[PDB]
Amino acid sequence: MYEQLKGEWNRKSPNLSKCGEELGRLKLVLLELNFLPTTGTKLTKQQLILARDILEIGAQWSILRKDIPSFERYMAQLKCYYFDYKEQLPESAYMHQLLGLNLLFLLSQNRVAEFHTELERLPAKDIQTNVYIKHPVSLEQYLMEGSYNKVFLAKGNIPAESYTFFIDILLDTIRDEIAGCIEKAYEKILFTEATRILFFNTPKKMTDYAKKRGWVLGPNNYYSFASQQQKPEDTTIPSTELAKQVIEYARQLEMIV
Amino acid sequence: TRPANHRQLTFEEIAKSAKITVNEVELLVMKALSVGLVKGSIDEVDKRVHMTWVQPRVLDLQQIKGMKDRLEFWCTDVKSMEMLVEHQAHDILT
Amino acid sequence: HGLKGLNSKLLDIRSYLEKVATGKLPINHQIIYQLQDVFNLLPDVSLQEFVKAFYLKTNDQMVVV
Repeated sequence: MYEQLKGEWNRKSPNLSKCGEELGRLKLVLLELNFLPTTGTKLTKQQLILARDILEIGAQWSILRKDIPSFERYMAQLKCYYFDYKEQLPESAYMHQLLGLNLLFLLSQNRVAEFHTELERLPAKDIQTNVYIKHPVSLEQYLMEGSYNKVFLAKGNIPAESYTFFIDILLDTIRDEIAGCIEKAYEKILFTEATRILFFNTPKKMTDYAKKRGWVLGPNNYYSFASQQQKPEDTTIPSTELAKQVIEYARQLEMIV
Repeated sequence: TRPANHRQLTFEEIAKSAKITVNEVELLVMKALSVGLVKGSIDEVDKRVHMTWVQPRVLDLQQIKGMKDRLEFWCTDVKSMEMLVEHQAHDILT
Repeated sequence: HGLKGLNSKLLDIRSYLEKVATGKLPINHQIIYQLQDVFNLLPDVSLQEFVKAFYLKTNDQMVVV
């Protein structure tokens, strides 16, 4: 029953229009029943188990079309199906890898606190196995180490782990946080770290990242003549400001009487 | 004429002021300082003055410094801060 | 000092035109400039070199405070 949603599984979605039709039929499934208003009627929850599989493939389509807001809605919905108590829910091969894909996605949106929250989210998966889950946890160790040093290793770690679209997102989320350092003439080459943005000693491809918006991100002084960083410094003129702070604290000690 | 800021000036300006060579002014500023008509503090880093007591024979122009350029305007600022002390501790004033 | 001291200085600042208009003279009574210059023992503007001393008055203010 509820075909087309499960009907196109063999032809996943070569056409983006098929994904749009799938969304409309999924909306009709929402018309039939809410995602999980209550834990009662486990048979309706069994129908939702079929829905989980179509959503899991649908999330892969969202990554294939690089959807962000729709993917966010689908990812939250997939997490809610895992949220459902549904003890009857069977182990899903799609579920294990996609939770790992979600862990990689958290790195893409720079939700570092959430990334550890996801590492916590599957303690039994993390244990030692779940190689799909393992690649983002290894990437997390690399990320605190600085993804730039091991980014080449991370890129070649798996040619295909069902993360082929996700590794493209990982290339998109290459860290440029190393930008707060001297570069261009003063450092000249930062290719030694191996991050894609600072990779390449001086060619136009390196120049495109290096001289983007004039200089990498583009705010602040030009890196070639940059004084190491913003170099804001501090002064003892604040004593007058501290005198203003002194008025408030001292008056209060007297105010108490 | 200049209190602080512009009062501090380069040795070369004093060299022009004493109509003497800049190398000579290193020797010359000391002679001018020696007269010590007015007690002050003098730094020879740039021969900047930033000195203490001075007696002007008369004030320049219409005493523009004496108006909101220096005096009066600062006094207006103080009373607003005095009001801030009152606001900070109105109950204590009683 | 904030208001009454300002008021006497304000009378002289008004006098720059008002002393010309009705006062004996803005440029008169040596002490008008001489005493004011004595009051301006501190420079009155910009660098000042008083609370901006840093190594001097500022460092001492912290030790005593």
